[PDB]
Amino acid sequence: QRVKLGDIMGILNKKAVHAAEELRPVPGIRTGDIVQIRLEVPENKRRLSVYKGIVISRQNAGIHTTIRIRRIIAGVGVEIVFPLYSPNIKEIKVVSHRKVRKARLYYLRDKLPRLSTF
Amino acid sequence: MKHGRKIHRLSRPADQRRALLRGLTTQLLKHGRIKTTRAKASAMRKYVDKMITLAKEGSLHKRRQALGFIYEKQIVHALFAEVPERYGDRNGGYTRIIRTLPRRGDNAPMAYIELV
Amino acid sequence: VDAGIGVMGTKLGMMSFFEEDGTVVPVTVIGFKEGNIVTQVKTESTDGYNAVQVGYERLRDRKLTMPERGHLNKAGVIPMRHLQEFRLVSVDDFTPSQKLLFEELFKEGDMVDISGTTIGKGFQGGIKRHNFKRGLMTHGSKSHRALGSIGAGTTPGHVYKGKKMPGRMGGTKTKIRKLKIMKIDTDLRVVMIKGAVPGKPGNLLRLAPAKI
Amino acid sequence: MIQPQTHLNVADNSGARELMCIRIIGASNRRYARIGDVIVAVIKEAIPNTPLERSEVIRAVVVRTCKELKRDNGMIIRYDDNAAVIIDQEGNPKGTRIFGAIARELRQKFAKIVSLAPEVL
Amino acid sequence: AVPKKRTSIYKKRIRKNIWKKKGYWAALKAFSLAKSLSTGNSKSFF
RNA sequence: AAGGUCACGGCGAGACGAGCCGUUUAUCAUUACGAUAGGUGUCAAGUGGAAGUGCAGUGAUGUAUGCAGCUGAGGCAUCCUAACAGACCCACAGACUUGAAC
RNA sequence: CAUUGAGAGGACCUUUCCCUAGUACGAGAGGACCGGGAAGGACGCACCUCUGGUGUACCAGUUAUCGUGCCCACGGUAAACGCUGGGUAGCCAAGUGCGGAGCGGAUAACUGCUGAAAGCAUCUAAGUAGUAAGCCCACCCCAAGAUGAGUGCUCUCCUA
RNA sequence: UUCACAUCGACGGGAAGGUUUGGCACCUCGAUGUCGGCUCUUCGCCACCUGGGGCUGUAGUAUGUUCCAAGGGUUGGGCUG
RNA sequence: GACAACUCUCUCUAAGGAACUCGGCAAAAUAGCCCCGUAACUUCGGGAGAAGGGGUGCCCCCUCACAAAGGGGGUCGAAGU
Repeated sequence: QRVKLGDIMGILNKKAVHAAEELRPVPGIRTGDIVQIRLEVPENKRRLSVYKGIVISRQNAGIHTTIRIRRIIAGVGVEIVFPLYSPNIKEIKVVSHRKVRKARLYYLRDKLPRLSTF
Repeated sequence: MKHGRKIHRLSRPADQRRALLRGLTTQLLKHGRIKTTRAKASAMRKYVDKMITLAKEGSLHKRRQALGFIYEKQIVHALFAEVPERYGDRNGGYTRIIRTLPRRGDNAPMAYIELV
Repeated sequence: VDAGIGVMGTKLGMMSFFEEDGTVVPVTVIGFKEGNIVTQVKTESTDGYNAVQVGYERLRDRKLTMPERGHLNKAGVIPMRHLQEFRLVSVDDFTPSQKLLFEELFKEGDMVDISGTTIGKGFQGGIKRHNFKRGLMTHGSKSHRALGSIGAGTTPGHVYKGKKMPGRMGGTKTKIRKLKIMKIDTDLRVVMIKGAVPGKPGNLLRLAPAKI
Repeated sequence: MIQPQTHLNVADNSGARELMCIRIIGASNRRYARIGDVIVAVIKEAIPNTPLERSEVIRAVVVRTCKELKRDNGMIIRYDDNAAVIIDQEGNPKGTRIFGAIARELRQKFAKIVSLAPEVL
Repeated sequence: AVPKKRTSIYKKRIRKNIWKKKGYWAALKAFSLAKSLSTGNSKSFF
């Protein structure tokens, strides 16, 4: 049997992530990818919001392994930070892969927007 | 506040502190004993241990790592072509910090490094 | 005085607990190296008040003096590094011998106030201890960040005491109040206590229901 | 994060084109105005035929702001352009068409704003 | 910034005494190092 | 003597004194205590595709081996190195009065 | 070691909405402070889960040049690191968590209750009730150098 | 509107303050460094705002005034030294 | 040796960009070589590098002198004096 060690926190984080993974399967997202999020919202009577965009970066930290995501809307640069294991994402889907040579595209913000139209 | 920062830094600025560690480890791997103030002893301890283990795995890439760190050219070839016999299965903890009397002139704590 | 007896745990990092509703809440994580055991109880007659003395962090006998081990031994308990008593409204019903308690209780009292030695920031200055301001950084100015004035002229003739000089900032214990408990796991004997509690992970952390 | 000297865009076709924020209304803080608040914008320049001319102090809303923006679910929307929408203090805007997305939460106070957006998000 | 008036002999003797004495405490340390350096098992002083 | 202090290894402690935790057969064994710093081994994490060789290219350059490679003051494991040797302060029952019980 | 706490200190702050209720009140216009509920604001105490700043440990692009014999790969140098991107820990905040309380006792202004001096009256002379962010305790942090130096459960030795 | 005192109070009178402008010139010319800002105080009230109350020419919502109240609070700017 | 506060010599700073202030003082920001264009005024010399805009790194190719430079194509970084 045995007993859990003093540095338990890592194990706790791993368990939650595991449960989230079991509940939903998420393909690995790598800086560059071009995802759609189908996202459950409280009352909207359809409440499957769509969020296309480029994954600017990935802040992997346990149950907050989060993606920020840039897409152009009517004229302005929307830039969101979804978590992955959030029990509210109905599902993610990785569409393309722009093949960028970097790890965190903050330049893609303030270039010309013809680059960031999903 | 220091809290958390664990880079042993010497009395010197960044550049010159690098240079002091590289030269000083070179001369350790050359002679085997050395006499430095205690602080320099600790700071050595880390890096020279890195070089030793870097020689424990004598592939080209690593050899070029070490070729880039240490100044003296041939102490490297002697070193990695010599140690994976010396430190076969010693497995970490290579130095030894046998210390000694202070330094008339500063009463600066002074220590005396080995390789064992 | 406190409302009820409390326990003492240890700060173990933080994280987020995704509430099944889908809201994100930070939490910290409380842990017990060794279990809290009562090691005394003092009455209003034999002694001056009422309180129960719990202990934490069992340790080897060496680490610990003779007066200690004698004190621990008299009550017939295991060793224990830390040792503090909760003064309690004089209603004590405790056998001072190893009434190992538990969190069968804090889940009911869903608001807990903890006492933690904060972390220590050396000898901090005026601008940060007391939230002063600072003079202009340009415009010929020559006193940035300095404590500025002190007092008035001849009359006060000195500096009113309790003036806000600089000095040592952290290091003294502090409460935190009405901080609510949250889903707990008895198999791991861990607490997932919302909020942010005094101290970098690994200091002792008293933990006792509120005093509303 | 709107200090009192920022140039906002406008998100509508009310007639303004940019406008200085003066000393926000409501929250007594005013050293910081964020989404869903109101500000006293004096127009800077406008399309030159509009009943909102050079330097007409007016009251407006913030609808986009470059600083982060927390939510409940734990996402953070941050646009690139600080933007406003000229308002009346009893409801609806006075520009009919609205540009760009807005935040859905300000619905619970600004319903008429949100209904006219092309992306409520 | 400039002292008003010279101190007594009294006070000064107090502080000089604290100086020297501050030297007192730091001998018995060296005397421990001596009384241990008299040949014995130890890893110091090659 | 109980306890200390120093020394020795260091810290989420610290201007220096302070504090706090160590100080090795550093367990071994049937559910918590004896890893303190380093080194090592591994994992988180960061950056982001190493070197060499091959292929495609006239050449810049790409491409495969390859989330590889360098990082690894964070997490555990590991006695490999260092807590060796010591030394010092600390005492003998806590003057004088009545009171009380046996 | 655990501690009572005389004393001392910080904090008990403030707006807008909704229910009460369009009720009472008003010809209507307008439109209740009796009490609840939420959001704030300044402030205060904290904390790194998130978002970020810096991070001269670190990784990567790259300019000029010198050195490693040479190409490749590296190293040095450019008031501290050449200039730039990215960043764990730490420390920070524009981030996050919480906080100003059933509080209870005396009161000031004021409203009183019984009631003579004064065979009416009067809150007062006897005695009592209510009641203010103001006072005291409570809250939170020190605290027996409180020389008035407290308390108790353990130790330590009576061999000279 | 009538009604001296809800409110303003002519004509004249009696005080407290000590901070304006002053009167003396007593200390200080072997020297007591000025105005205004910055930072940081702390205290007073005769109270501006928040707590409670009378009276109101107070229907309510606003008030107007006084009474106890210094625990707190007492913005950001443009112009001028 | 340690690495408190704080003064100086410096680097960076999220969102705003003079709101600071006696005054944008001091910082930061442009900047080189080619190429387009260059106004009000004027003593008709000047203004004028006005203003403002664009390319520029390496490789391959042939031309214009055929010493440079330019034209075409490619490749790389977020960023090419």
